[PDB]
Amino acid sequence: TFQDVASQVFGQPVGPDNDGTLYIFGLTAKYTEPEYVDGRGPYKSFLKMLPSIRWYDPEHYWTNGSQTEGVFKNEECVLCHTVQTPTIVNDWKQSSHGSKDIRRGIGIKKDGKPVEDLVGCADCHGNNHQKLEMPTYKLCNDCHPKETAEHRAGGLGSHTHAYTVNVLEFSWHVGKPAEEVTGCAHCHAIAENRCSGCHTRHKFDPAEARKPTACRVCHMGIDHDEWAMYNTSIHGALYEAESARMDWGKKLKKGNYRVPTCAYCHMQNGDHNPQRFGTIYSDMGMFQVDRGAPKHKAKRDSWIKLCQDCHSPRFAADKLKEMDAGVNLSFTKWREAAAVIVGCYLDGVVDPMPEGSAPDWYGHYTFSLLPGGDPRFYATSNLERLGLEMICYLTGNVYKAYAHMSMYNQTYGNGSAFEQDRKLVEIKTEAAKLRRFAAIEKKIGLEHKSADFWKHGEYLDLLPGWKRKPGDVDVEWFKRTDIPHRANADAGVE
Amino acid sequence: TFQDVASQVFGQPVGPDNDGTLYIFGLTAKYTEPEYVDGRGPYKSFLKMLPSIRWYDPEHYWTNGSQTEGVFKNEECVLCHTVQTPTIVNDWKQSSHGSKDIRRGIGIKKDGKPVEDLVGCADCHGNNHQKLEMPTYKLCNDCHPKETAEHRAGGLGSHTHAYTVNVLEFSWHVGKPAEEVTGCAHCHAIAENRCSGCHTRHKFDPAEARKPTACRVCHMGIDHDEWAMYNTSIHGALYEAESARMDWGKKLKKGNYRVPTCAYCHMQNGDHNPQRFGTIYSDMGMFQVDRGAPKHKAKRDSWIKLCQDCHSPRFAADKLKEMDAGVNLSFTKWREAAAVIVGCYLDGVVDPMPEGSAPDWYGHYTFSLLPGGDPRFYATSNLERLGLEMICYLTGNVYKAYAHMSMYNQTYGNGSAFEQDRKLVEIKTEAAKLRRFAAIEKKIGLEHKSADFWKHGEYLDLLPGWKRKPGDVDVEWFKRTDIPHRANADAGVE
Amino acid sequence: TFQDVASQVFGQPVGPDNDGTLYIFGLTAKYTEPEYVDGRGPYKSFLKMLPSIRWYDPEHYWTNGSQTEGVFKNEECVLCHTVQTPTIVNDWKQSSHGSKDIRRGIGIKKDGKPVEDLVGCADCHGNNHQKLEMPTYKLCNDCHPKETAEHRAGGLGSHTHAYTVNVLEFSWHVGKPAEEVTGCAHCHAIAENRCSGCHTRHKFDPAEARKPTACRVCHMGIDHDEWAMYNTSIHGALYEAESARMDWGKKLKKGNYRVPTCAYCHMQNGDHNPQRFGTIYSDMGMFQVDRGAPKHKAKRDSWIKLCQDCHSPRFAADKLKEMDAGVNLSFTKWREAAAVIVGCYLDGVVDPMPEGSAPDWYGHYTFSLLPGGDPRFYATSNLERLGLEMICYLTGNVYKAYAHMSMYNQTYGNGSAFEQDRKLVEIKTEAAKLRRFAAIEKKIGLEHKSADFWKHGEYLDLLPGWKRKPGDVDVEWFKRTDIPHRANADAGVE
Ligand code: HEC
Ligand code: HEC
Ligand code: HEC
Ligand code: HEC
Ligand code: HEC
Ligand code: HEC
Ligand code: HEC
Ligand code: HEC
Ligand code: HEC
Ligand code: HEC
Ligand code: HEC
Ligand code: HEC
Ligand code: HEC
Repeated sequence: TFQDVASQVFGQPVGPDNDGTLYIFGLTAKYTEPEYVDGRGPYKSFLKMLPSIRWYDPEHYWTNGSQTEGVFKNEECVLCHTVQTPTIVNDWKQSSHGSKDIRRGIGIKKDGKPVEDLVGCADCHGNNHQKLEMPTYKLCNDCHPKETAEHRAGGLGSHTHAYTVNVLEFSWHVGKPAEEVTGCAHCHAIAENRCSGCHTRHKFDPAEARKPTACRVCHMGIDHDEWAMYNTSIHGALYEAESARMDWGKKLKKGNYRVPTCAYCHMQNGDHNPQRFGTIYSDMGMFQVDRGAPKHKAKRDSWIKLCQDCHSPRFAADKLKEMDAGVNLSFTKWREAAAVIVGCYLDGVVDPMPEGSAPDWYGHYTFSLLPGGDPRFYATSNLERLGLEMICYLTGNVYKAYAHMSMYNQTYGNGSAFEQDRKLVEIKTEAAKLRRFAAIEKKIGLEHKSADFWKHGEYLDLLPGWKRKPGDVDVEWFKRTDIPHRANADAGVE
Repeated sequence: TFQDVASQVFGQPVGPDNDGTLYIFGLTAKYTEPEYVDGRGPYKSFLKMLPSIRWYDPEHYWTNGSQTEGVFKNEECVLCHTVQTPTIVNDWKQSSHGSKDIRRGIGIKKDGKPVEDLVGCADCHGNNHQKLEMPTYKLCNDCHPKETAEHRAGGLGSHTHAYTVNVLEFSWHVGKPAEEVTGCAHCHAIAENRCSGCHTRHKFDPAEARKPTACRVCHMGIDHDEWAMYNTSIHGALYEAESARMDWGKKLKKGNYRVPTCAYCHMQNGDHNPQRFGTIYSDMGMFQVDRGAPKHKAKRDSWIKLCQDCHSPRFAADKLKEMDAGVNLSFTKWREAAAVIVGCYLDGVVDPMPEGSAPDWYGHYTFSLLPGGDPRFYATSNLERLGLEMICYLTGNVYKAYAHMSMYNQTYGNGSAFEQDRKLVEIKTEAAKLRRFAAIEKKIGLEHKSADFWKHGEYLDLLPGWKRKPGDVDVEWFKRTDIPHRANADAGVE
Repeated sequence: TFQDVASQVFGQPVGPDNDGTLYIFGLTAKYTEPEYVDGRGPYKSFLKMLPSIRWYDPEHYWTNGSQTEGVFKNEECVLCHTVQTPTIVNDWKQSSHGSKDIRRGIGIKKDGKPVEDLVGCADCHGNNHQKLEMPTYKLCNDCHPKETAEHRAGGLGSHTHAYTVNVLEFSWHVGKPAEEVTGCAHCHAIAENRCSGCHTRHKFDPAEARKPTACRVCHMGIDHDEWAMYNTSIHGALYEAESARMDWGKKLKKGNYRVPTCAYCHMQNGDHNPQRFGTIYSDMGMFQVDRGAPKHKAKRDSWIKLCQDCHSPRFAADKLKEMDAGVNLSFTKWREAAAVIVGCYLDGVVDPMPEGSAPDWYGHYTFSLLPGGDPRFYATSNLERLGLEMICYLTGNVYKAYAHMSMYNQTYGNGSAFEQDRKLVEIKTEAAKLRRFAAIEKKIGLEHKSADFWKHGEYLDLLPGWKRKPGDVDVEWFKRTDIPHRANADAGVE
């Protein structure tokens, strides 16, 4: 093994990664599995989670783990936790739940009756310290049914199904070791199962939720993303300029704000179903659609009217037309790139071919840009990786750059037209190299066999694609009509 | 076509991109041209703009597009727009134009007479709602001649000619479909034609203009740029630390600020010609010049004295000498890279050679690093792309990192020495691959022909290089002496 | 030369880079050495510094350079500098040193006696303007012995030895021209030799030092780093949300803060030896260690208790276990990558082989991933560069992403699992190309010789590896036991 050789060269014994030894460049450590619990969803036969899933899907995983015993009153919760977890108490004392002086007389009710007392630690977590509860939106619904019903009103691609569908059914999550993608589970699960993603516990302050910081921890990246798209627009620059002195205590409403934030435009008038204002779900802009077409007029008009809070509607209309035009141009480059990549596959010059790689997460040796394949950036060919990057990392983000008025990210920036250009050159470069090698090998009669490292290795060998077998899919999950579903190749049903 | 094949594989009909259909990965959609208007400048015979250029070059493109009819008084503008575009009115009411209580008695005059009344919507836009005006600096000049004259005093590479010259004459803009580069036109045109780039409409607040946020929406990137260079210096960190509590109402003046901002150093004492403090124009640091040489002493001394607002002049002098030294070292790596790239061209081993690519925007098949060629990151070879990245994205930004005291971006960061190192390896890697292929093909007698995808494709076919013909340049534009010009290969004149 | 040819093509004379000429793309300029002074440390025989090192290692390099003569009283320092360097005086007047009204009666003493007077310019810099002093922590120790002793209590990898060891002994610094790495010397030297890195001169405000801005100018990057890791966690988002209105005047203490900052967690209770709270030094996470192993329990428990200021200890424990699991998974990908890269070397297919490159900074032609080699991103093969990037830029930062609770940077972001994936594909791609070339060349009988540009060039020729000779190491430095040392190949001792 690599570890055995490295052990003799660097003079450090081989051992398990988890024993506490400081391994020199990690060279002689052997991978050990962390403790797992079973994952939920249609791939439950092999999907794993780390036990810390208890906090994010508590209905299915939460158990008692406290060493403190007793049945306590609310005031006892506060007195002790003032010493034991002081900031939780400080947050709670600065919240409407724990302070009547900041209440606005909203008219909150539980079981038809007004909630006039403080809402304490015990009211949300329980009175028995050995049977403490870790809540979800189901608790909040007792007293905030409107916000909860909206939070639960989204379709696929919204907070509503972020975890239940888009973690448990998603290829990139199910195809990887659980501990590699813990952050995916939690980011998506906080969005779905909690009410603290925007207004954090334990202050639960709406003023905090109106700030772009309420969204950007999740809405960033693929490198750049809507955070960078917003922050590099003039709206984002004005947010930075005015944040410290503007009145964040004002409701999200026409005329209450000079500078628009994520919440202002997407949680219009406090609507807790922010997805619904979108024209149409486009798989993060990977699917091409002209939002200015006659069939989408009601949606376009609604956006124009939102912009009219602070602008001429003609100006707004022009800007959204620039989006449509910019998006349509961006897809010519993706189609150019796709032709080159698929062309290489049809000619059999891709190295490795699907047969030379580890099997995909379905357990098949299928080209990733075919229907039934798994588009990905890992455990695949360079050509396939670059293709996925073109469509996901770049083409989708061009739409986001136009949607958020980032002149820079539309053009020179990350996720831009010019990044698409450069990626197209990279793809053509790979393709050209592949074709020059194949042409030479053909002519001189060399029989090329793709290297073993495309197929086997310490990480590649951990992939679940190796252990897929017939009948390992819970197709009853996919038969459910109460949630939407991803169109996975092994779904087994409609 | 690609669309036809994809249509049969994915089961979605081919169609135009603009009909509103949600196209699966955009695979079966066909590119349609957006509505265009003719562009201005020396390439007016084929340059196009989207119609939204009306807002940014209104003198040449603005037309009535309102549905509201009438001739109104100022107070009528305000009453109705309070409902129709509330934030504009709120901004205006919080501006000196719309509120006497915040005026400073500057002594503003129009046609020799003092402006003592409110300056309302009608005073800037007109009284007739069917003949509304969209202004430029020409309006502001009526009452603010000093600021306007300075705004118009810059040379090439300043706000003064950002659009008129550096959009309308620039290869990367004229060589691309209009809708791909809308953001370029607007970013550059806002800088040139407007007075709202730093102090935004409709508050027009100088305190806002003093903040780095007044500059960073435009002065960012190539990936990193002067924003990142400033933000990652100790000055930038202190700006973030002190922004919320410092007094931004103070004039840009020696002793009024602890933390220097872009405006402080470049709009010294409120000068609206920020380019003039620069030692010399260097094409964004792509041209090498030692700013510490005896011939530039007056400029260096002026910078040292600016720094002396808050520092020892000896310290400042040392720091600017570090810039000079760091810059000069950076150019050894670019010259190393250029030798390798040009060497490959001279040996004819570049794939594709210029003849194998689409023609450049001049309509020629010329190597991009020759005089008369078009240095670019798109529609070119990987080797040429990497070269352009070395000089533009990296070498120029090394200067910016030193100029703005970013220890990190000088060394490990984006646009740094170490990024130059890595790019040099990438260039040598490409060169080495090209030479190994050519050596093999020579010896075995394979006649390599560069792939068709370097030349043709859905995006490449839209490029204006294909439709260039003799006599399509307005050389009278280039003959103008009232504006500077870019030294374009097809200029036809001096 | 390149310059001579370029001179004839572009029509600009060859000349020295430093004469002030504006060189077109820098093509015809010739590199000149800047003025140097000798560097300190074990490579003093050839290590150079720019003379500006005077400010950062003043004990060894500071000299008089003032034109102002006289012996002055404190009040005279202030009166004149109010005109000459106004912000220094403004800072000083707003500091406890210069204003009794903001003193807290800490009980500061010098030579056993209470310091009750103002501490003026002369008290820190001297009274004679021709013998002015540029201080280090040695000055501050006179009145602040506790903070200084802690600042000096760190081991290797802390502020305490940042410059003395990790600049003067480090391969990447000693192997490069001085002016390329000025920023390295200063960043590391400010951390070691000064007391102004966090609370800047001349205000020396602890409230400023508590902010993340006190750390991020140095603690950023390798592209992303702990700044990005912190800023993209929910803690970082809350810092941005609350910074403008929170009370930064509160001591770093349990219950004084809702949002934790770098200082809060690493300078626990004002401890000026922030390294000591770390479990173990791991060379920036390049060495693999399971911080959750039984042997590290005291450290893990201490972190859990720190988190318990604001959280359940069970939650904190789970989060740190996610770190351990995530880190261990990350090292499988590095070991996979290392096997591929070393495998290529063992098979002799790396282009260039070490013999085809310039010598490393030791003066040897050694493969960079061997013991005694120099792991690097510059002046090496693409395969070796990509390897260094995998372990340093990526694998180390995965640990940082988990340590700072950045769900995004653990997974999709910079320095993440998915970036590791992509880098692994890049490495395998390079390896596969190298093996396909070698297999062809073998079969057709082509004797490949690696290109000259891997070995010689304008930058490569400046490297100190060329001028290394026996007996050029000051091994007495490495024999010192009062400082730690790097395990350099040419150390000559234990
Ligand atoms: C009833 C028993 C409650 C439950 C369970 C939860 N909340 Fe609540 N909430 C409650 C009251 C009586 C109040 C004050 C209403 C008033 O008249 O002002 C609140 C208020 C909030 C708000 C607004 C906070 C503010 O504006 O400062 C938030 C955002 C909020 N509550 C959130 C919230 C969440 C996420 C809950 C589940 C975990 C939750 N509440 C439960 C009553 C009750
Ligand atoms: C971000 C996407 C949010 C999520 C997820 C949740 N809330 Fe929210 N909340 C959000 C903002 C931006 C605001 C202010 C909106 C406004 O109109 O300005 C709020 C407000 C609240 C309130 C106060 C309502 C009141 O009448 O003033 C409550 C009670 C509240 N939110 C409840 C709540 C619950 C129960 C949620 C999950 C189950 C929840 N919110 C999620 C931001 C977002
Ligand atoms: C108003 C000025 C906006 C602000 C400020 C923010 N966004 Fe936005 N977003 C805006 C529009 C007009 C669009 C296009 C919608 C269309 O149907 O035309 C978008 C789109 C997005 C999306 C995707 C929505 C989808 O495709 O349906 C997301 C996820 C998104 N926006 C998020 C986002 C965040 C987090 C913001 C702050 C950082 C933000 N937006 C600001 C308009 C506005
Ligand atoms: C929070 C820090 C995120 C992490 C970690 C990952 N995802 Fe994500 N995801 C996030 C956002 C805000 C978006 C919405 C973008 C929008 O414009 O819609 C997404 C979207 C997805 C999707 C949809 C993909 C598609 O079909 O278009 C999927 C299925 C998804 N995310 C899953 C997922 C998983 C499991 C990840 C790691 C394996 C991953 N995401 C990381 C936020 C975040
Ligand atoms: C005369 C008819 C005006 C025209 C046309 C424009 N402005 Fe003006 N401006 C005008 C007055 C009377 C004032 C107040 C002067 C006073 O005594 O304080 C101003 C002020 C400004 C300022 C400063 C704002 C402030 O400090 O709060 C700005 C930055 C400004 N004006 C900008 C500006 C621009 C960009 C214009 C063109 C679009 C413009 N003004 C036109 C009078 C008149
Ligand atoms: C950024 C590059 C700017 C552009 C473009 C314009 N202005 Fe400006 N303006 C700028 C700043 C940083 C400040 C404050 C400078 C200071 O001394 O502190 C200002 C100020 C104004 C003022 C007020 C002048 C007064 O006497 O107090 C006015 C009237 C104004 N600016 C006018 C103006 C006009 C007409 C411009 C374009 C035609 C314009 N500014 C552009 C920042 C920048
Ligand atoms: C003073 C401390 C500065 C601050 C703060 C900002 N910049 Fe700067 N800039 C500074 C100098 C000393 C230099 C070099 C000028 C030379 O002649 O020596 C620069 C250079 C630039 C440039 C290029 C100018 C040119 O080449 O002539 C630009 C475009 C620039 N600076 C922009 C910029 C911005 C937008 C800033 C804030 C984000 C900023 N600078 C801060 C000094 C100072
Ligand atoms: C605003 C978001 C920008 C976008 C979009 C683009 N450009 Fe730009 N440009 C911008 C800045 C602030 C700078 C000045 C940098 C400095 O140090 O001088 C520039 C510079 C240019 C130049 C000069 C190039 C040279 O010869 O050195 C050109 C000709 C130019 N910019 C044109 C241009 C076009 C048309 C773009 C898209 C096709 C592009 N820029 C994008 C700001 C921004
Ligand atoms: C001790 C408490 C000091 C007092 C009181 C003053 N200065 Fe200072 N200064 C001090 C140190 C530790 C340093 C070295 C840099 C660092 O950050 O550690 C300095 C440096 C200077 C400089 C040179 C650097 C610069 O920014 O230009 C000068 C010109 C200087 N200080 C001036 C000076 C004046 C005039 C003072 C009285 C108002 C003064 N200093 C007080 C620490 C101390
Ligand atoms: C004695 C002669 C001093 C020397 C030399 C330095 N400092 Fe000092 N410092 C001194 C006093 C009398 C005070 C005020 C104590 C009080 O009772 O409040 C201070 C205070 C500071 C602090 C705290 C500042 C504050 O809270 O606002 C800082 C951070 C500080 N001093 C830093 C510092 C540094 C870095 C020095 C070396 C360059 C230094 N001091 C020297 C007395 C003396
Ligand atoms: C960042 C890593 C720092 C360095 C390097 C130095 N100091 Fe510091 N200092 C730091 C912070 C975050 C704080 C506040 C800590 C708190 O408990 O909240 C301080 C505080 C000071 C004080 C005030 C102590 C008092 O009793 O209130 C002084 C006098 C001070 N620091 C001195 C000092 C000196 C002499 C240092 C270098 C020699 C130094 N500090 C370095 C941040 C950091
Ligand atoms: C508490 C919530 C933290 C905040 C806020 C910051 N960091 Fe941190 N850091 C934290 C821990 C629990 C760890 C792992 C330590 C271990 O032994 O378990 C880290 C680690 C780092 C490191 C490396 C330390 C080492 O390996 O021993 C550095 C250099 C670091 N942290 C820096 C850093 C900075 C600059 C921060 C703000 C931007 C920051 N940390 C915030 C916990 C906490
Ligand atoms: C400030 C802007 C930096 C620059 C410039 C460079 N380094 Fe650095 N370095 C910095 C930080 C905050 C860290 C600590 C990270 C942690 O988690 O420990 C480091 C670390 C190093 C090390 C340790 C490498 C190892 O053996 O693991 C070395 C030897 C080092 N830095 C040296 C160094 C040199 C000389 C650089 C340029 C040649 C370089 N660093 C740049 C901060 C910064």
